[PDB]
Amino acid sequence: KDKSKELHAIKERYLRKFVFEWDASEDTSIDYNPLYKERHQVQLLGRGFIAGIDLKQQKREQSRFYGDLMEKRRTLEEKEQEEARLRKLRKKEAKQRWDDRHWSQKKLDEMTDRDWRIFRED
Amino acid sequence: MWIMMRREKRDRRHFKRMRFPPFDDEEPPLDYADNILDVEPLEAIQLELDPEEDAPVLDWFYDHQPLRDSRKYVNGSTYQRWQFTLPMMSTLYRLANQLLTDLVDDNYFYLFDLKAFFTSKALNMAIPGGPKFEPLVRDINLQDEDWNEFNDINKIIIRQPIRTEYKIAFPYLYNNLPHHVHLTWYHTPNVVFIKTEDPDLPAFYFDPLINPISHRHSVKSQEPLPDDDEEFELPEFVEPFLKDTPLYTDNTANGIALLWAPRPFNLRSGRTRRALDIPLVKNWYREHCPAGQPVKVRVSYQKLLKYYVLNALKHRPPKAQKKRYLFRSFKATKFFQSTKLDWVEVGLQVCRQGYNMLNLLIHRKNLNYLHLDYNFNLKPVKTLTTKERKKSRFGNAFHLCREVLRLTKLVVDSHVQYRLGNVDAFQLADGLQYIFAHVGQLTGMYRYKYKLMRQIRMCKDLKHLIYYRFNTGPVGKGPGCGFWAAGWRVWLFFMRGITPLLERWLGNLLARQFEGQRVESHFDLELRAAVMHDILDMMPEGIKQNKARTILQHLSEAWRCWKANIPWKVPG
Amino acid sequence: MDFLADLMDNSELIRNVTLCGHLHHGKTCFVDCLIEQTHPEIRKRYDQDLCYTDILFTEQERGVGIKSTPVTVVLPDTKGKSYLFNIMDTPGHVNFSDEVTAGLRISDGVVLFIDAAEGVMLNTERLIKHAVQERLAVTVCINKIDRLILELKLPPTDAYYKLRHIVDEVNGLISMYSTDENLILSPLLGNVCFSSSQYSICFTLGSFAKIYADTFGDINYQEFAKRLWGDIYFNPKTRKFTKKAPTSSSQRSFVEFILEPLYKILAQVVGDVDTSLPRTLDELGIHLTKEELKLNIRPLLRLVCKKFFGEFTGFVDMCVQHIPSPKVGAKPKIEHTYTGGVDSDLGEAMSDCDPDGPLMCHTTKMYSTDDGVQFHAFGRVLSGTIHAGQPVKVLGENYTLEDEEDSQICTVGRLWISVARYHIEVNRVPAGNWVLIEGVDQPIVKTATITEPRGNEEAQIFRPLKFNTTSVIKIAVEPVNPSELPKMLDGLRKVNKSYPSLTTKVEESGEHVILGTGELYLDCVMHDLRKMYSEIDIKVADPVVTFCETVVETSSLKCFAETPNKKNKITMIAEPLEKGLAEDIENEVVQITWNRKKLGEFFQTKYDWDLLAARSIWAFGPDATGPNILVDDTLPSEVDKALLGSVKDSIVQGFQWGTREGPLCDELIRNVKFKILDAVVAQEPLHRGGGQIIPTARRVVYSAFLMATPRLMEPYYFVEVQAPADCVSAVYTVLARRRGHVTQDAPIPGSPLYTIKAFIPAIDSFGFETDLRTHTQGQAFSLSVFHHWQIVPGDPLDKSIVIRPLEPQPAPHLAREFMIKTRRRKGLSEDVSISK
RNA sequence: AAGGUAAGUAU
RNA sequence: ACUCUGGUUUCUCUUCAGAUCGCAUAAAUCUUUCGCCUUUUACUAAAGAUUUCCGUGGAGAGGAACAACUCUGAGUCUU
Ligand SMILES: O=P(O)(O)O[C@H]1[C@@H](OP(=O)(O)O)[C@@H](OP(=O)(O)O)[C@@H](OP(=O)(O)O)[C@@H](OP(=O)(O)O)[C@H]1OP(=O)(O)O
Repeated sequence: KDKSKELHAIKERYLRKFVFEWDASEDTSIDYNPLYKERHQVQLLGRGFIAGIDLKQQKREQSRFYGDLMEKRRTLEEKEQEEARLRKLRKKEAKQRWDDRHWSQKKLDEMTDRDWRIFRED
Repeated sequence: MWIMMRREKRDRRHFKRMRFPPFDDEEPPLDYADNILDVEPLEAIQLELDPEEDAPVLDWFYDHQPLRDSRKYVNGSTYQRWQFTLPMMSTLYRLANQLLTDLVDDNYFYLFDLKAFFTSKALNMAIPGGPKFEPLVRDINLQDEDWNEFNDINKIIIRQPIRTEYKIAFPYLYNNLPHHVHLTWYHTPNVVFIKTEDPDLPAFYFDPLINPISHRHSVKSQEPLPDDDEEFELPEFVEPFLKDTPLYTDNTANGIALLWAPRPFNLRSGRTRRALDIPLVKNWYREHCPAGQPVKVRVSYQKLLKYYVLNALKHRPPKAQKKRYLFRSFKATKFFQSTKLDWVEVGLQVCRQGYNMLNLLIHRKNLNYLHLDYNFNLKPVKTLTTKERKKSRFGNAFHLCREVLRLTKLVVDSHVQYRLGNVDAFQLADGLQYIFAHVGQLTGMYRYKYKLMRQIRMCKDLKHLIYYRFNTGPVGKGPGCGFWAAGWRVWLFFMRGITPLLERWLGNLLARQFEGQRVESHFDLELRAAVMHDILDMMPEGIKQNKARTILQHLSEAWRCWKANIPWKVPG
Repeated sequence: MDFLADLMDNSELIRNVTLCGHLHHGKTCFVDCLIEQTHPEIRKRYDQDLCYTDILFTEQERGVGIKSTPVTVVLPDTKGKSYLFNIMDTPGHVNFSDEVTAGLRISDGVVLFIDAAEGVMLNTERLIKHAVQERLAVTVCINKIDRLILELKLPPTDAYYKLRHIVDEVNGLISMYSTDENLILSPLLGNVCFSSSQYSICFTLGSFAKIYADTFGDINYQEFAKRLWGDIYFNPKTRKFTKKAPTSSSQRSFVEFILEPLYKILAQVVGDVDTSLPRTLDELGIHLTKEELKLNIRPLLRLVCKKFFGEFTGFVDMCVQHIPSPKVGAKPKIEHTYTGGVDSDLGEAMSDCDPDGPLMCHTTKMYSTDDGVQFHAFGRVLSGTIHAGQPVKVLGENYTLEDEEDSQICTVGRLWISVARYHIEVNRVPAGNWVLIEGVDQPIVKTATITEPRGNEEAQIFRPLKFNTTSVIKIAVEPVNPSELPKMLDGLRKVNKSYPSLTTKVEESGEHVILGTGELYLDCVMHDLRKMYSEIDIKVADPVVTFCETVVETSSLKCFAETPNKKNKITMIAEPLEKGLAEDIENEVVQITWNRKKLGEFFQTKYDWDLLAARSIWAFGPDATGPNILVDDTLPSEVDKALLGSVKDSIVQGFQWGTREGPLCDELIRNVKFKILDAVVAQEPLHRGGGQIIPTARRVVYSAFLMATPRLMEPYYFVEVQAPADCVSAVYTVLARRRGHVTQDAPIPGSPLYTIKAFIPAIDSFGFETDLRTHTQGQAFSLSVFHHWQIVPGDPLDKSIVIRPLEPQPAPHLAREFMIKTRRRKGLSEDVSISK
C-alpha cells in the first residue's frame, strides 16, 4: 500500500449549519514517508521534557538510551552519588504520595479536612 | 497552578463541575451588603512553596502585583520595569518547568517556524504539521501547464520525490515562480548545553554525557618549551588574577542554566506586560504535536498555527496617535467618582447596570411584552400577536450586547458562588475554564455574529491543546482542568474589537437624535445635473426662467440623436 | 582615516589574511568584533548579532555566509604598532568552498577558525589541506571558548585537554599535506590563538601574559608566554615553572594562570551579578557604571570581557609574526601562481613587490553594485600602483603571449578600498594591497590579470583559479516567457561573473544548464538570477548530477577508423586504468610536462609499466591533468615513428575532444587508457591535415571505448553529520534509505555529539539534508561535498531494459536509465549509434 | 436579527 | 583624598512615534478575487488599502508626594 503512495504522490506532483468541530479532512499531518511519519522525538540529552506533559509519565516513556549510556560510562564513585540522589528523591516522592492518597487508604479518625471534603464530594 | 490543578484532579476521582448558569433566571443579583461582604473567602489555589529551595520568591509569590511597593525590584506603584536578581529568576524558572519546553536552540523549528509557514502559504503547499491556506494567487490556468519539452517527464530522473519541505527549504531552487517567498534560517549551531541533575555536584563538572576526551599518548607531543626551572622566576606579588574568588558559587550552575532558558526567564530585568498579552500556551502549539495523539487535537494544532501565522503575517505597525486616555477624561468632568472596591462587588454592579441598560433598551417604544430576566434571556411575557412580534424586533447588535452581558453575568456569578462558599477554588477555576471553552453552548452569541465563530472554534482548539497536556499522566479525562487563561484572553481580544461597534450602536440609539446599484446610475445623473446647473447659472434667468426645462429637453434630444446615430443640428 | 591610506605605501606593514573555517565557527562574528574595536559608532545590538560582512539580503535571511567580504582596517599590535590588515571573511559552508579560493589566492595568510566545542570538522580539514596546497602560512584560532564553560561546564583541566586535542589534531592534519616542519602549531609558538567572538574575548599566550605584566609589572610577557602551555607547572614555593608537578594535584600553567581566571570571571558574571560581581570587578580593576550592571547576562559578559581584554592584540600579533607580508610573501605566491614562473624577468620584478614596478594586478572576485548592471573587479596588486581613470590592459584566462586576442584595453575609473559595508575612494593603490577596480568588468569573466598597456608586453597571465571540489549538480534554466530569453542569458552572464565555480553551458537541444556544488549553492544562484540580475520569471528543471563514462574490460577487437581522405588509418584499443592512477593524474602528482625519462620511471615504479611502453605515453585527456591517458603501442618496425610524430598533435587533440565528449550520453570520460596499436599516415604533408585526423581520432576513440565494456559513473558525495548520540540510528536509517552507507561513527571527544561520516550518491543527496534535519527534528545537521566518481550498477548499453516514466528504477536499471534520460536532456538520439 | 403586520368601519 | 553637583516616585495635560509602539493581537468599512448564493443585516477566505478599539515608547509642560540630604561625574583629588 505505502509503496504505491509514493508513486501516487509523484504522479500527482508531475501529472445554515455551525461547525464547532474541525473536520478531520482538514488534517495536514498525513505522510507516506516512514521518515516523516515516525519522526525521531528530541531526547534533550535525557534531561529535558516537553512542556505541559507530566514529568513522571515522560520519564517512563523515555528511550532509555541515555540512561544506559550513563549507567555504562559512570564509574562507581560517581554512581554512588547518583544512587543517593535517586534514593532521596524517591523517598521524598513516596512521602508525598503517602500524604496525598485516597480516603480508602485512611481511617476515619485520621481523616483531614481536605480528605473529609473529598469524601463528602464523592 | 498547573501543578496544583493536576494534583486536585488526580486525587479527586469524581469532580463536581459547576452548574451553569449558577443562579436562577428570575433571581435578582446578590447584594454586596449581606451576602459576600460579611462572609469570609475559602482558600485559593496556592502551591506549597518549599522554604529551602523556593526562598527568594516565597514571601511575595502569591500577592496581587508582587513586589509593587519594593523600590529595589519595581520602579513604583505604576508597576513597570521590574528588576530581578539571579536567585529569584532561577527560582521562578524552576517553578515554571511544567509550562516551558526544555528546548535549548531553535533547531527544533527547522521548517516549522514562522518563515517556513509564510513560504508554504505563499507557495500554496503546506508542511505536514503546518497549516493550510487558501492560495495567495489563484493562477489555476498556470497551475496546470502544458507538456513542454523543458518540463518533459520523459527527461526527468526520479530518485526521491520532491516533497513540500524540499520546496520550502530551498524555495528558489525547487519550484518555478517563487514570489512572496521567505528564506528561513539555515542552521543555528547545535547548542550543546548539559543541565545538571543534582545540586550536590560541582557547577563545572565533566558530566558522563560528554564523550571522554581520552588524551592519547601514542605520539609523544613535542613542543618548544624552555629549560625548566632555571631562568624564569615570578615576582612574589604575582598570582593568578582571581585566586581568592572561588571557581563556582552555589548560583553558578543556576546562573549558567538561566542563559539557556526561554525568553522571559533569560532576562535579568525587563518591562511589565499585561495579563492579556502573555500567551502561556503559545509555545505549546508552536512546537510539533506530540506523537500518539488523536486526529482532533492534531487538527487543533494546525488551526492554532494557522491563526498564529495569519496574525503574524497580516500585521501592520501601529499608527501614530496623540494619546488621548479614557477613564482620565471621565474623572475630569463632574460626572464620575473614584474609589476602590472588591472585584466581585464591581462585577455585581456592572451586571446590574447592564441589566438596567438592556431593560431601558427593551422598553424603548413603551412596549412591555418583552421581558429580560437576570440571566439575560429575552422572552415574551405572553403569547404575543404577530403585529407585536414585528413591533418588538431588535437587530443583531442588541442581541450581541445581551449575550456579552450574559457572559459577564456568568463569570461574575461563578466568582460570587466561589465567594459565598458554594464551590471550591479548584471548582471555580474549572468553571471559568468551561465558561471560556463553551461560550457558544453557554450563550449562543454566534447566531448574531458569525465571525465570532472564529473565536469559538479557537476556544475549543485551545482546549484540545490544554486538556491533552493536562489529562496525560495518572490524571484522566474529567471535569477538573481549570487552566482558563487562554479562553479568557481570547474573549478579551474579541472584546477589544467588538467594543467600538456596540458603543457606536448604543450611543446613536439612546441619544435624543437618531441617525440612519448606484455605481452605474451615477455618472449620467451627476453629469446632467452639473450641465444643467452651469447652463442655468450663466443663464440671465431674471427674464427667461421658463427656458430652463427646455434646456434639459435639448440635453435629451442630443443624447437621443447620438444614441440613434442620427444628425443633430439645432438651428436656433 | 588618512593614516590608513598612508599605511599602504609600506608593504612590510601590511598583512593579507583570509579567515577560513567550518560553517558557523565565528569568523563573521570575529570580524564584527574587529570592526567594533576599530569603529566607535558601530556596536551590535544586545539580542541580534552584528554580521557586518553579511551584506547580502540572502546572508541576513539564511544566516549563512554566501560570499567572501573584504575588510581593510588598521589594527594595533601588542606593542602598539598599528598594522594594516586586509581580512577576507570567507563563507564557512562547504558548498561555497570556491568562494574561499577566490579569497585564498590573493591572501598571504590563513586564519583557521575552529569551534571549541565542535573541533575539527569537514570544511576545516578541506580548508587546511587546500591552503597548504597554495603554500600559505596557517595560523589557528579556537573561537567560541565560552562553549567549554557556559555550555559543557567542563572542568578547567578538561577544557585544557579539549583545547590540546583540538590543536594536536590540526598538527596531525597539516603533516599529511605539508612537508615543511615550520607549519606546526602551538599557542606558545604564537601560531594558535584563543577567542570567543560572541563575548569579545581574544587572547593568545603572549597577550594574556602582557595583561599579567601590565597588572603586576616586572614580567617578560614573551618569556611568561613561553611557559603558559603544556605539561609545565607552577611552583609558588620557588615561584618557578617546573616540568614536574610541585604538589599532588598541581594544575598546569595554562589551567592555573589562563583558564582559571577566565572560568572565574565568566562564573561571576553569569551567576553572581548582584553579590560578588562588583567585588571581583574591583579586584580586576574593571569599573562598570550602575546602568552597565543593569544589562542582561550576555551583554554584561561581553562588556566586561571587552573591558578586561581590551583590543584584539593577540590576533594582530599572531598574524604579524606568522603570516608573511606581501613584500616577503610574494615569492612563493609568484612561484605557485604566475604561469611564467619566478625565473621570468617579470616574475623576478614581482617577487620584490615593488610599488614602482610594472603594473600587475590579479583580479579574483567580481562584486555587483546596488542596481546589478555594473560589476567591480576585486584583486590584489602585486607590482606597481593602479591609478583612477587610467587606461590599462586586462588579460583573460585564455590569454597567451602569442595571442593578444583575449586582452582588451579598458580605462580604470574610480578605485575603492573596500571594507565590508562601506568603501573609501582612493586615487592609487600600491603593490601588495587589495583593490576594487571599476571599469574593467567587461573583459573579465572569472579571473583576469591587469597590467599596463603599451609596455611590459612580455606579460603572461596568472594561473587559472583551482577549486577544491568539482561541481556536479546540474540544473536546466529557461525563461517563463521565451520573449525574455536574452535577459536570462544576460542574467546568466552576471551569475557567471559573480560565482567562481559556476558553469553556464548551452546544450545542443537549447537547454541552458548551470553547474553548482550543492542545494544551497544553487538555491542562492537562482535567487541572485531571479531577484537582482534577470528580474524576470524563470523556470527551473529538477536538479540532476553530471555523469562520466568509463570502461571495465579491454576492447574485444582492434577498432580502426579511416579519414575521409581514405589515406590515414588509426587502429586503437581501450583498457581501464589501475586503481588510483586517475586520481594521481587529477591530483597533479604527475604531469605530461615532466621530463620524459622520469615520467616513464613513475609508471615503472608505482605501476610497473614497461620503461619503453611508459615512455610511449603521448598525453593525458581531456585536459592536461585529465584522468584519461593516451599511450602509443605501435610496432616500431611497422609504423614510421618520425612520420607518426608529424600527426601526433592532431591525434592528441582528437583524443582530448573525444574524451571530453563521451559517446554514451555526451559526458566526460574517466579512468580509460587508449592504446594506439596501428597508424597508417599519408606520406604527403597536406593529406594528413588536422581537419581530417581530429574527427577520425575522435571516431576511433568512440569506437574503441564502445567496444570496451562501457559503464556510467555517478558522483558520490562525502557527508559528515554531527548529531546527538541518540540520533545516530536515525542518520543510519536515512542514509540507508537514500542508497548511502556509513563509513564511520565516532564520538566527538569533549562533547556528547557524534560525527557520522558516510558516502551517498549525489543524485540521491537532493533533500537528504532536509530529510535528516526533519526526521531528527533538527538535532542532526549534515554538510555534503563531492568526493569521488563511482560506477553505477547495471549495464548502460542494455537495450532490453524498459524504463517506466515516473518510477524510481531498481539498481540494475539505473545505469541504463541514467543514460537515456540524459541523452533526452541533451537532444541526442534515443540510443547509442555504435555504427556512427 | 429579519425577509411571517389582513385591511375596514365604531367608541 | 577634597568642594559643588538637587534627586526619585506619582497624578494630569500637549505633541511626536520610525521601532516586534505590542516578544501580544481584535473589529469595522472599502476595493478586488473566491466559496454559499436567495434579499438586506450577518457571512465562506485569501489579498490590498483604510478606520476604530485594547494597549505602548520618547519628549515637552503643569501640580503632588519630597524632604534633601546627597548619589554622581566634573577638579588638582590631599598625605
Ligand atoms: O471525547 P469527546 O466527546 O470528543 O469529548 C471531548 C473531551 O473528552 P475526551 O477527553 O474524551 O476527548 C473533553 O472531555 P474530557 O474527557 O477531556 O474531560 C471535553 O469535555 P469538557 O470540556 O466538558 O470537560 C469535550 O467534551 P464536551 O465538550 O462534549 O463536554 C470534548 O468534546 P470535543 O472534543 O468533541 O469538542
